[PDB]
Amino acid sequence: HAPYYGIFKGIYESVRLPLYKAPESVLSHVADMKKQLFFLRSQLSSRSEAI
Amino acid sequence: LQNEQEKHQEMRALLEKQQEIYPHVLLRCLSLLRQAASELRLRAQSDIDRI
Amino acid sequence: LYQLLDGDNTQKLFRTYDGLESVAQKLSQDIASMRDQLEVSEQEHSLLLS
Repeated sequence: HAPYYGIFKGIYESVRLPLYKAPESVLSHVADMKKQLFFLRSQLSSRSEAI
Repeated sequence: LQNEQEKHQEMRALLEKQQEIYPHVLLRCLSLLRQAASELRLRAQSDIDRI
Repeated sequence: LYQLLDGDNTQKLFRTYDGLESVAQKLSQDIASMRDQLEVSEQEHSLLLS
């Protein structure tokens, strides 16, 4: 019933963060996702070069 | 779980290395066979058989 | 959170919660899109090897 629950529920689902997780984990998780994106880009570039 | 994730990343790195080396080795084999077919069988040996 | 997702210090004068959810969805889509590209690239590579 908290005023911002509906909005943040939507944000958790968008970043694939489970609802049972502590709210303090949201920024760390998003940071890791960005890290993963960088890694995937690097892998794609390496593979494209190898091909 | 953390250990298995680290193992996964290591294995992935090894797999990528092997996928990089394997096509080059195939190309070297193909190059040798091409030499045997074009320079030895169609040219050198064919001339010998005729004479 | 908005700064972490948008990267661009573009001092947007007005940050909305709807905008925040959209930028978060984009990151997830970018990761999904990158994984799909990698998979395609892996198929291309596999075809070449075959």
